[PDB]
Amino acid sequence: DLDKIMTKMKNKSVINIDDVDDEELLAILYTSKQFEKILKNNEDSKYLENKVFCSVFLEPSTRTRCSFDAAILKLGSKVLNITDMNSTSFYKGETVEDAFKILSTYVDGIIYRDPSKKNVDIAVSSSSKPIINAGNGTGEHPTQSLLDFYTIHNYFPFILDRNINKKLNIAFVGDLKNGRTVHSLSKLLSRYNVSFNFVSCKSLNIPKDIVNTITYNLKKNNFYSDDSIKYFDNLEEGLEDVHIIYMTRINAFILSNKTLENTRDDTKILHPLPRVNEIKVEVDSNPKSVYFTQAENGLYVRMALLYLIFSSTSSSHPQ
Amino acid sequence: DLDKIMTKMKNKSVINIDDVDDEELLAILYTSKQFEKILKNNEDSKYLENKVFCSVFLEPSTRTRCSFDAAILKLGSKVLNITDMNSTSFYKGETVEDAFKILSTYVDGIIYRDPSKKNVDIAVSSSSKPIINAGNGTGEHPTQSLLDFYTIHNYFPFILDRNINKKLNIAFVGDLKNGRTVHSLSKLLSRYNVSFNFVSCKSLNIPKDIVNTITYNLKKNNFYSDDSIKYFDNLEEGLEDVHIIYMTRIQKERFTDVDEYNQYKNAFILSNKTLENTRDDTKILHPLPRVNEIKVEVDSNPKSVYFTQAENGLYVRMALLYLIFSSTSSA
Amino acid sequence: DKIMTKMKNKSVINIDDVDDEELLAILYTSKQFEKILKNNEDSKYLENKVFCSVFLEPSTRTRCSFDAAILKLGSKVLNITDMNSTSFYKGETVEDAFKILSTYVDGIIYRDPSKKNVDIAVSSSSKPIINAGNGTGEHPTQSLLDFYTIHNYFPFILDRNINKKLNIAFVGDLKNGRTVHSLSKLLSRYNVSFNFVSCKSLNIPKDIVNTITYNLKKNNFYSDDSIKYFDNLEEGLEDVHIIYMTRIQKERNAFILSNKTLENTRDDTKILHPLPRVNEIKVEVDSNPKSVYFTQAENGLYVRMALLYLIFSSTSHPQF
Ligand SMILES: CC(C)(C)OC(=O)Nc1sc(-c2ccccc2)cc1C(=O)NCCO
Repeated sequence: DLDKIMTKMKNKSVINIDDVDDEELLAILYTSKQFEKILKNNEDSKYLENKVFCSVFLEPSTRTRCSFDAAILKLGSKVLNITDMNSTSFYKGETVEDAFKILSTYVDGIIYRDPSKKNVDIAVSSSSKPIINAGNGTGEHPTQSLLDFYTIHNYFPFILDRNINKKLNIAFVGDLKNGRTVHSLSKLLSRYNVSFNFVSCKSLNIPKDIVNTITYNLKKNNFYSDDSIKYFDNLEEGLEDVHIIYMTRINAFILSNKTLENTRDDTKILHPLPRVNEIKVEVDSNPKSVYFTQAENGLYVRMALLYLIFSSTSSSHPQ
Repeated sequence: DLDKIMTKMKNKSVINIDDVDDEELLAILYTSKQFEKILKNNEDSKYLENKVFCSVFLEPSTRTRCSFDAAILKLGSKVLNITDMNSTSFYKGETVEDAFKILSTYVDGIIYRDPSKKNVDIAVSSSSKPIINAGNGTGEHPTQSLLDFYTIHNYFPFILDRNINKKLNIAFVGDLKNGRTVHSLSKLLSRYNVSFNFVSCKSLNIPKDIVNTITYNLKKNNFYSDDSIKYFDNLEEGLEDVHIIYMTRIQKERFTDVDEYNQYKNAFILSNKTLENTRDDTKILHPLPRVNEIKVEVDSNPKSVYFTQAENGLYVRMALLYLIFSSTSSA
Repeated sequence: DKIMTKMKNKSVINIDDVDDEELLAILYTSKQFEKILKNNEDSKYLENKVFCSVFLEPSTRTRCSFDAAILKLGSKVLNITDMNSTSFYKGETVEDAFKILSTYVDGIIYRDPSKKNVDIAVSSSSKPIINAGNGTGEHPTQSLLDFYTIHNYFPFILDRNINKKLNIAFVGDLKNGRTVHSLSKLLSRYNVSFNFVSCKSLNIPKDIVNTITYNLKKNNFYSDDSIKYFDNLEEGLEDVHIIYMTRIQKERNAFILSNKTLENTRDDTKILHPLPRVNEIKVEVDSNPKSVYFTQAENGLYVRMALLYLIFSSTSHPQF
């Protein structure tokens, strides 16, 4: 019931993927799809005009910031930017609480990226306007989790069915210790009938805190077993019967056409990007690779999220 | 008569607060109030669409620039920004006169902030388009003066009456030497029936050039007396029978070194304790940011309005853009 | 409308990417925008588009020019700015960066001192790119607005009439002035004669004289009065319809234009300069009705709007 769920999402801050429930995730995935088709058919997309937002990027994060700016502009709204700056030069004197209390009186909402853990939680306390977390230094990056999930759902829409018979399996590969992109998606995936293969070098294993959240969430839905989670130190074994391969950022695990010879027919490769050697150019040509569609889907998910939070009357729903 | 006054203000450059006369101040205050209500009642605010402005900020001044950006965008216009730059890296050796002659052919108006005194005066000579000064070195910051005045007028609308019997008293507290925010507002307030209490440390007293402008302006309106201006070095006396307390910034970079800053940054800290012996109706202003001047405890105190003040900048900057750039007689 | 259909989704990198018919559409459209704007008419002929402006060197005048064009057409733009090749491309391939960026937006305005980077950007981008300047000297929009200016005062450059020939003096640093090279290339397609005025070790490169010579021959306009070389203004500024003065960049004077040095030029001569100036042209000359370097800079808005409109329209033509 889009309209029940829209009323509930109106003026919601999105900081953590756990701020988004079952019903909300469904509206986001249904709305993101409507924006994918509207844009792909070159139709009018101005479903959120008359908003003025502030984008605050206190670390270099060009790809994410351009993603949000494009979302806002394609919806027909305007944005004022703070950019190419850091915590100390932005907040010259000033308490984060004063800066957000004032900033939030000029605009309808704020997109905030800040390496500081604390600063985003203060910004939410202090802001009279909704804030969307664009990434901080606890690894909260909800929009990346949501667009990772949207990608996977398009190839395997039975993840949403919670079907004891239809289980999805995924390999996370590379640096699982620091890959906060893995942690955030794991958290979201484990809400569903999903199995995990953690492929790493020893001193970059998945943290225990994360194994525990997966284990807790799989048990809540009666999908936990001894084949819920498995750990490999090599691709050959690790890439076995997996519907998704998700490669992390920063040798041990370079994806090549050779190393994809014994994967499922239907397997799809994700990567939050940028890459460096993790995935060889040769793989871009391989029909299993979808990391570029994934990045593209960021636009449709960020538009859907802005639409669902900031729409006023909302009557003329996306079609 | 907003129609007569709007025709007169169309294409006006606003550089100093003395560019703004009686009638114009009234239009600005009346228009700013209309934008306060429009925004507070979630109505359409796109009263100035199809304009394209350049915002040129050649010093870090993020809060003022965001204020102007929001004003322009909420009016339904567009803006190209120059930002995170300084005079020499922008001009790369080109005359300010050539740069503004060219820039002003691409856009409808320019918002200009530059620490250089001279640069803004030249920009106005050379520009074929109206300029709003968003702050320069000489202390001219007309939009801060206008939003300071708008705030005060909302709580004490009899400043506008020039009634011999209804007089407003204001304490400016802190750094009155370098607080160019005090000098600009003093200049505007003294046009009216106002009395001043300058509260400072000795080596941060108000300059005499400013006392003389106040004195001259109060005489012109037959409001001068020897209780027009009083000087205190302490809050107890200084905050006595005053309708407004205006607290200034303490800016470390106006001080020979760190040691001079600290010996003055905590001379006058406003607390709930130090507001015991003020009028019931007194209101606290601060152009912000604060650092210690005002204890968080005071934010909860109904006398504090420094956050409303900051908020009012959006309404005053929208009003001023609308009055200068709109092509038509409407509201 | 024939020419617009053909230009739709074109990348413009080099002035040689623009042909006879395309140059005519650009000149006709740029004039439509000049009149619309000068008469304060609605100019929103390209709404609902979203561009990315990527400027990986400080180039304020050109960047603001394109941003103003995009906004006056009624479209939106997200800016990357005050960044320099290595800090953008944190360590990422130019090909990945453009493959992704081009999925968010309708078109990209790209300035980058790297030669290579712009060519990679065009290979990788699923969207049209307009080159706003690179470090081979390609700057098509500057050539287009230089040509538009000249055409306004001497519209017989377009006629290719053996009897109506235009003569132009390029003055200053002809070696490095890649603004001269780009315009020379475009002018020589027409019935034009060239006077290169310089100090010896800043003469025009031979590669450029050869392109002029080739293009004049192709149209049967070449002769031994096609190109002439002076080391002084007196001779060099002889019977020339256009004087184009160059920048002198001290990272790499002899010819100051004054009212004195313009006394024995044609009555109809017009002075261009891509700007900024320093001493090349005395402020006294601004008052002289021959000077048009400020109209030239102004015409950048009309030409950049025309070019955006001709490429990005997907759809009542621009009228007065
Ligand atoms: C209100 C008044 C003080 C009169 O004007 C401004 O808004 N101008 C200024 S300058 C400034 C500042 C802060 C610390 C160190 C140096 C300069 C604060 C702001 C500002 O706008 N924000 C700067 C945020 O980085």
